[PDB]
Amino acid sequence: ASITSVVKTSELILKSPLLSKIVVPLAKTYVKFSGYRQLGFKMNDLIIEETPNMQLALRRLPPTESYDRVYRLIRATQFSLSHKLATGNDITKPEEDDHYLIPYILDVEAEAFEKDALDNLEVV
Amino acid sequence: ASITSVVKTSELILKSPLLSKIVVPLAKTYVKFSGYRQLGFKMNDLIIEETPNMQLALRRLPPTESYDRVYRLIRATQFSLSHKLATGNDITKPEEDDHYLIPYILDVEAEAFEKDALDNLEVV
Amino acid sequence: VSPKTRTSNLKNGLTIASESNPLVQTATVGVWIDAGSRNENAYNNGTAHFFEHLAFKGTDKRSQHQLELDIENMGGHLNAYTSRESTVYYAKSFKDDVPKSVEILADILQHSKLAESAIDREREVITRELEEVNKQYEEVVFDHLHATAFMNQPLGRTILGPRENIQTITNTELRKFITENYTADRMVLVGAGAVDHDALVELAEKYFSHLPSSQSPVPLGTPIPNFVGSEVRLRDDTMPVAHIAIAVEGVSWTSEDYYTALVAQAIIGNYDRAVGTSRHQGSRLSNIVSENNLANSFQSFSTSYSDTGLWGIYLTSENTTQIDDLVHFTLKEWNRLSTSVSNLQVERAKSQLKAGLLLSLDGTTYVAEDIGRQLTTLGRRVTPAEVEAKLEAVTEHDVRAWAQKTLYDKDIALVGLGPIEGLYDYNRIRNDMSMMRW
Amino acid sequence: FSTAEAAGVKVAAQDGQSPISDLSVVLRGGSRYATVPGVSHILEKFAFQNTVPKSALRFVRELELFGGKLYTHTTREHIVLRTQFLKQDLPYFVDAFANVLKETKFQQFELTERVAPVAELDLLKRESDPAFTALEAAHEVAFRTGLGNSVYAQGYSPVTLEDVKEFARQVYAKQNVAVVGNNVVPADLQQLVGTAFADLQEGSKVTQAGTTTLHGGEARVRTSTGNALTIALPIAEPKPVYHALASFLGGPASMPWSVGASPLAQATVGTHTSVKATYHNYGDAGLFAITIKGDSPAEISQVAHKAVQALKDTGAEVTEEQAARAYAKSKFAAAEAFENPDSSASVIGMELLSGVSRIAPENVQKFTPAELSEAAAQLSASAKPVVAAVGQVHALPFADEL
Amino acid sequence: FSTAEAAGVKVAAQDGQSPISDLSVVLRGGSRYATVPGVSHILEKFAFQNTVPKSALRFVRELELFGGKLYTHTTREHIVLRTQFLKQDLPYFVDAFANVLKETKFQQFELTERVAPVAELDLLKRESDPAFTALEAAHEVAFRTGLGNSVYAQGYSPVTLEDVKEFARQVYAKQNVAVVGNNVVPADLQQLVGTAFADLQEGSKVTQAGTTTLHGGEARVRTSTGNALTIALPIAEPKPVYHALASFLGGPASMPWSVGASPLAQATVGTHTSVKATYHNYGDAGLFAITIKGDSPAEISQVAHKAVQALKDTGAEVTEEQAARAYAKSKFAAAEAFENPDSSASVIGMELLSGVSRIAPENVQKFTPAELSEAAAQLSASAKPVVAAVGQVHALPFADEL
Repeated sequence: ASITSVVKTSELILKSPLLSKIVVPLAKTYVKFSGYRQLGFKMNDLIIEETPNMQLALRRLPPTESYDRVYRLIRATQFSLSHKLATGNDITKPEEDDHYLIPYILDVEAEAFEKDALDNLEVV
Repeated sequence: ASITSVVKTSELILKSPLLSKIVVPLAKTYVKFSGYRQLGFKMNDLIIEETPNMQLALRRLPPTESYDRVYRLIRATQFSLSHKLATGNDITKPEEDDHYLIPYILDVEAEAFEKDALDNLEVV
Repeated sequence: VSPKTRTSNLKNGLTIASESNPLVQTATVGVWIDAGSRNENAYNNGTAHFFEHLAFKGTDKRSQHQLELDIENMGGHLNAYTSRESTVYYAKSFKDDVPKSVEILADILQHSKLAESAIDREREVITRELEEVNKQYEEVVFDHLHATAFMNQPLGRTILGPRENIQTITNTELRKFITENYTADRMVLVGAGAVDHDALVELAEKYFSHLPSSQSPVPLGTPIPNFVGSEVRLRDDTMPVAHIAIAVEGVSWTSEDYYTALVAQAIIGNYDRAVGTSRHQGSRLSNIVSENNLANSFQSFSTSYSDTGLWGIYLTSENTTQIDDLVHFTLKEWNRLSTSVSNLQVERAKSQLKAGLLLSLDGTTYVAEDIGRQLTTLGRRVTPAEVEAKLEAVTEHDVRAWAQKTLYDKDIALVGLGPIEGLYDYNRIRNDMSMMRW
Repeated sequence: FSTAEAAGVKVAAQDGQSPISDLSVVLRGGSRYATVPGVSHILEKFAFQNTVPKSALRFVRELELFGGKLYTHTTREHIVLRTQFLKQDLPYFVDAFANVLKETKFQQFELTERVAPVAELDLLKRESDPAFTALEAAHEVAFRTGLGNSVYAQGYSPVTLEDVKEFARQVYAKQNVAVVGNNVVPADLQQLVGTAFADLQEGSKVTQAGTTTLHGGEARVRTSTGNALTIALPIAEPKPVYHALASFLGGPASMPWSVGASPLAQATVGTHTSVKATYHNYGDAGLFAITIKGDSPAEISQVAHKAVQALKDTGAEVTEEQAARAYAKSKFAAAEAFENPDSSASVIGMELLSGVSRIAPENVQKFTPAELSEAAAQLSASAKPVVAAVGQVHALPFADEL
Repeated sequence: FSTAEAAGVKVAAQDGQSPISDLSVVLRGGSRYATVPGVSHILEKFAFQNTVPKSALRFVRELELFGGKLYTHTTREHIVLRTQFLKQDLPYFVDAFANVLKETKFQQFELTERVAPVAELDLLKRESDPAFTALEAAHEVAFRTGLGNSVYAQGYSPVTLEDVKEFARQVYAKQNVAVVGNNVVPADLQQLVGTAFADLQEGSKVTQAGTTTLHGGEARVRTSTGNALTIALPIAEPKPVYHALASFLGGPASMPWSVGASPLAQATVGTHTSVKATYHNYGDAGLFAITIKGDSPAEISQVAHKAVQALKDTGAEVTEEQAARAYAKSKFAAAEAFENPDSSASVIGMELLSGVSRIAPENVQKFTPAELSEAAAQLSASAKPVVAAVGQVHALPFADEL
């Protein structure tokens, strides 16, 4: 699935009062049991990067965000190989789990999908 | 064999009156029957080039000599694949068969052999 | 809706054609001649270009210096060019300097000295031109392209001619050339901008009335070329940019497929990495090339002559290890003109061309060039309404039929210049002119 | 060009009889106003990038369906954005300009990947001509800042997204925008601009940081790609006589395979060199330049001496014939400038944005030999001569040699 | 140093009590004599390449067995080739110099692969310091040719093998060669040089093409690698008082973590900038320079104003204390210059080749406050001031501002 799809569907849910009342608590629990925060990751660190679109989005990250992401990946890799969890300041707090990459990939995808549409335009 | 050895041995023969009297006529017949001149080659075009020393010597050729060598190789390759011989001005005349590469390879080898000797020096 | 092109004739058979524009203050008047290098044989090849030099070297009345002064005093400029099938001599001036400029043009064309001293002087100037075109890579490529495509035929000859001819061109053969070719029935006096047609016709009656008529007056733009699939490789490893042209035999001015070929050309289109908009163009080749950095530029062309043409593409690239990809993807986009194109690409290209054919004519010189070209190739100026109708008549299925007989599995003429080690041999290029999957 | 006003924006249009319209937005945002070096060039290259209503990609695809073309350039005085289209497609192009001025996104990735690389290729292409470089260097010496700022973005001074965003906040405002329509019905344009540009900020007039100051000197740009030399004379009081003088001195041939009868043209005889006199009016100061290019530094040096001699000789005496020749060449130059869409737009742009009435080509003043010789005399006797050498600079002349 | 003559070659040697000798060949072949830009740098880099008796490789391997070292450099006046070795190894080093001067092979491959790349790295290392660049640019403006020629080979002006071979034919000649031996027995050196350099050509004295001419002006070198500014004043009549003035004005601190009590040092207070006054005597002309480097163009500008003021203030008054401090700092500078083997060689080299008798540090003249103030007054009121700006040149001062 494209990030675009995921973001659009999520926004439909967040609009509907009933839907949000059910989904938002479930999603928060899911994220807690997922346990990626216990390795010091942010959610966006987990997104598959081996695609032209994602490689382009990563190149557009501000250098600072890019350097910090590298450190989080290396740190998580070190926790993984040691079979340890993050402690203290290494644990990602909910307020630190920011969607730093989502705006970049949404722009990359917006252009790519517009290109696909316009490649199929028919003069009327 | 190194070009150095070939040149040195040849010079020993050319020095000796008796030796030169026998060898020079034989060498000239050999070269005539060799028939490399009938493909528009100069003798030095035939020397094996796939060694560090010879690659260095070729890089030191003046640009004009280098461009002319390329043409002779391409022209000879074309005669070879067509099973034709050179005619007219394409045939290398004896006076055109100059040792354009020998001085360069002799200098490359002189340094290489001096380096080998000096790597084995013993302080007395 | 542009003002109507007025056309009159003289008794000798000189055409006068004019398009007035009361919004401008300048006027381009000139003489378009249906004659060029193609009219030479092998012995006098270069004569037409030689004459162009001597036309500005002085006449029976004005010397070279007087000529210079007369034009300086007028305020505008004179210009000339000789091609394979067309010669042009024009004058851009102020509105009220038009009678002076017509008079000067009439003088240099009819009454040129061609003095042995001037022939001898230019013979060196032209010799130096042979060793300086070498720098204009596009021109080098296209001149070799004609030489090979029309191998040993008049269209295959260069305009400058061989070194040998330059040394042996006499005033006799110069005079003979311009007497045989520069005849009234082959000439069009053109005015664009601030010109009155009736005034221009009077000036033509005053200055161009004693022009010879040819013995056998054929219509304007009257011509057999036998295309040769072939290649010229001018490898130069010291150049950073490779220049490659690939062409097939194209269409003449009066072909029924003239507009079909223009639409096909617009489907591939042009590309230039230095232009900001080029990365967003609709053309499939443009997308492939820009995304993969395969080229600095490409330019599709459809060049027409009286009886043949060349249709193809000119590529420039610094990407020396992916020349193979560039050529591969280019020829695969040509394949799709035969196999895949539908109303989607065709209607898009027609939209783009309907405007493009009108946009091109944006100054008095461009308008004069358009009138002059059309009158000397078609015998008439085609109105925008007629052009709009001919474009509208092109269907996807005309394009497919045209590409299937003109491009698909056909011989190409190929010229490569520069670091072209990566350009494969003729067979592998020509094998991309078809698709085994189709 | 009927000058009018539509919702605070100055609109000039001239109807014609052609299927082709040119619509130009002229912005008071040229390099003399550049906050940061090269920012005007970058802003020009940022036109028709992503806007909020329409992406760069969508714009280009739709432009191709109209068969329209886009032309942009930067001067010392203006940024000019010109579209060329079929007459009937006017509303689309007005709306596209409105989107650019009101709603350009200005994204960091556009600057890094799209805008800055295109700006860099633009400059490298111009610099391939050493005469361009020489004339640019001469403005830099003569004015230092303002008119002396580089027109083009260079690598040594990087323009940031914040620089461009700030400059655009000033420039993209009702006070700095003029709309020029060639072959556009004037009443129709006013109606469209009035609806499309209504919500554009009013802003304030952009100004040159500091007064224009004149300086003499030398620039020695060492290149390996050709040789040129500019001899410039800064003018404190720009006067129209310098146009006549530029065209008189001349330099290019009016005829193929010729030298020309102009004094500067006759200075190049025996050499493969070309020469061009130009005069640049910038309202509050001017520049009179003579640029010489060639492959031989020795020949350039030779021509340079003859060029300054020619100017001195003109200061002595002009003939009536020569004065008439200057009037004719100057009237022609004025006419063709008003015809060429790029220059046309900026001429009327100046009239709208500043208040300098255009001099119609048919109203170009005839200067007597007295007035021309007096003009050349002032220039030969200038206290602040500028010389910019490009190429093998060790072999080109110096100011004190000339 | 006992000056003598051995087979037509001037030899100066001073015996000492140390195990280490320094033998230097000083050649009248510096860049003021260069025939082509950069040849004297290339000739310097060609020393100890392949000779007919001994390859470059063999020389280096044998130098290592003696534990000797090789030092070469180029100035505006000289090429200096210096070897440092144990005293007893003298005959080897004399013979090595003889091989270089008489039988250097000068092969195209050495130029392409060995000499030119080393010359290029040499220059790039020097230019890492913007102050080097500024002072080089200042000489170029001030003198144009001769002393104005670049010392170092640059990419834009390629030196060919024929250029270097021709220059070497002139330079490597008895008339242009001086031998200087530090801690070498003078009688032993004369005997060795007399046998080794006997078959060297006599040749003729190399001369500067053209007389030294002084010019004022500006150079503006755009680098992205730091900022510097030189304020130079050409001197038509070189006088020893300028050494005293250079030392007085000073600029570097004479103690760690401090600013210094010199007028130019006190001009840097509140800034991370450094400053250095320098005087260059070239016999027939001189250059007095003040170079300022720093990371801030604004701070450099600030110091540059204070620096010019300091010079003007000096032209007004110097106290007796200040004049004595100048004598002390100048005597010291002289002493350490005569000690450093690198500068020592060129000092005696100038006495041997030209004839400018050296001034012993103990004989350095004491200048009164009157003489110092007069010297500074003559500089503040110069008609030909040179200013070379390096770095963000748009933000550095101009000559007319100073």
